Amino acid sequence: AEVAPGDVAIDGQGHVARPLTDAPGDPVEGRRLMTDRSVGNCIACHEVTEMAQFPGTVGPSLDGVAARYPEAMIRGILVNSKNVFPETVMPAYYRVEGFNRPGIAFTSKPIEGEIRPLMTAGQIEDVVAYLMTLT
Amino acid sequence: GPDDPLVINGEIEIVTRAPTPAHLADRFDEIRSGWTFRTDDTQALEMDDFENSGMVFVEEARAVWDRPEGTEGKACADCHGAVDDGMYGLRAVYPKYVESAGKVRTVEQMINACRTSRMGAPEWDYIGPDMTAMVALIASVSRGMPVSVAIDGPAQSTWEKGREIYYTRYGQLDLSCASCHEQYFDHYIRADHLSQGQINGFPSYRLKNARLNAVHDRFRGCIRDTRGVPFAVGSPEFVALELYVASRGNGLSVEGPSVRN
Ligand code: HEC
Ligand code: HEC
Ligand code: HEC
Repeated sequence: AEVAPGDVAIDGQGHVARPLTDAPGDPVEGRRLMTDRSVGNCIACHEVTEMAQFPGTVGPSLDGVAARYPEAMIRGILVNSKNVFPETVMPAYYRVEGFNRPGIAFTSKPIEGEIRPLMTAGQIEDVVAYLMTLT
Repeated sequence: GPDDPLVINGEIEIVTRAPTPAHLADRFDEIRSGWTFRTDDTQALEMDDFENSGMVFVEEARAVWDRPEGTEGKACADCHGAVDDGMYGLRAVYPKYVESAGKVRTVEQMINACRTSRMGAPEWDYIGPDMTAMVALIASVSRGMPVSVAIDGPAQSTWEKGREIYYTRYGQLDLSCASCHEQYFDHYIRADHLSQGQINGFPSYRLKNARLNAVHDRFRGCIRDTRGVPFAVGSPEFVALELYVASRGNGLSVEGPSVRN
């Protein structure tokens, strides 16, 4: 199954303990999604020494993030980083409402109809699986 | 690097670092040109007009200035004189409140109102090559002059509107101009070195697209790249943001046309 964005259970710390999909997290595919501007765009802000070209320095290096943070905290950061870091510049990847002039990707066009999350449940679990190896 | 002097053609001293304007002193120690955030190779392209590709377009606009256009049979020069004199200082003080309009005007809106109402000529596309090259000419004859846009009086409510927009998060990525340019200036987004997002160097010649880029063009692309809907070029929103962003660099020299990534 999949847990829809509006149906996610988030605790008081912004932690999400249950996965968004029960399909297994592919650590190999999560690595890929992080370099794509069209998906995660994680590199634009974050260093991952493991990936091995021009990572950003807005966000902290993600080396060893699995060693400092619970999986539930890592997923939570990806569902809605603002729950975990208030007023953070990190986009909210599993939010579908509460935006201001959202557009369809980088097309400058207004979204008409429902908002799809920046990443799917499967894409988030792929990326979570991959971050969990950074110990 | 960031602290090396910018002198253009051996003659024009550019103030690239200045005391933060009082309205902004909260946030920065110091305001800086986007030039101070560029590589040495890119920085060098602005040090000589012969090495500055934007100046090719400024040279072509010099001809346009003197060429009669529209049904009235008149050229810019027929009312404004030599461009070096008639446009001197003007890039430094716009956007500004204009009496005949009872509104803050940009340089483009002034250029278009001359074309349509004084020249009998067709409007230029706000961010098209014709407008951007003329605006670059205008800027270039006031290089080394301090940007000094009024933020008070009949300009104030427009300035406040632009201020609101600067700190408003847009798009599905949910970012304001300050998100990146105030909080994270001097950091990297990928290979790009975050500047303070100043407009004193505009129109910019960008190595990315090998052309001149209008202020509202940049602004459009900035909101777009939050995964957002940009305001229209020439809109009251972008006019207001331009006055406000301009005010963020009061004291920096005029640099247009500048060379950037
Ligand atoms: C050729 C396309 C041009 C360009 C690039 C500009 N002008 Fe004119 N100009 C004229 C008058 C009477 C004004 C004042 C208008 C008002 O108060 O509304 C202007 C104004 C401008 C500006 C702003 C100047 C300033 O000092 O603030 C600019 C940037 C500008 N113009 C550029 C008169 C004329 C003409 C009389 C027949 C002609 C032709 C032009 N201008 C042509 C041009
Ligand atoms: C707009 C910038 C931005 C982007 C894009 C971005 N991040 Fe972040 N991220 C941050 C910042 C800044 C922090 C630190 C929290 C803070 O102070 O805001 C952070 C924190 C984190 C953390 C917690 C790490 C720590 O040590 O604090 C993780 C894990 C993380 N990000 C992963 C990701 C992933 C995965 C993506 C892609 C889906 C991503 N980031 C995209 C800016 C960004
Ligand atoms: C996603 C992060 C981000 C946001 C949000 C953002 N920018 Fe930028 N901006 C950049 C990057 C990266 C550059 C290129 C490097 C630099 O800053 O010179 C840039 C460059 C600029 C420049 C060019 C500066 C120069 O010297 O030529 C201007 C002007 C600018 N931005 C204005 C704005 C405005 C106005 C907004 C709000 C609509 C905004 N920015 C929002 C990332 C951002």
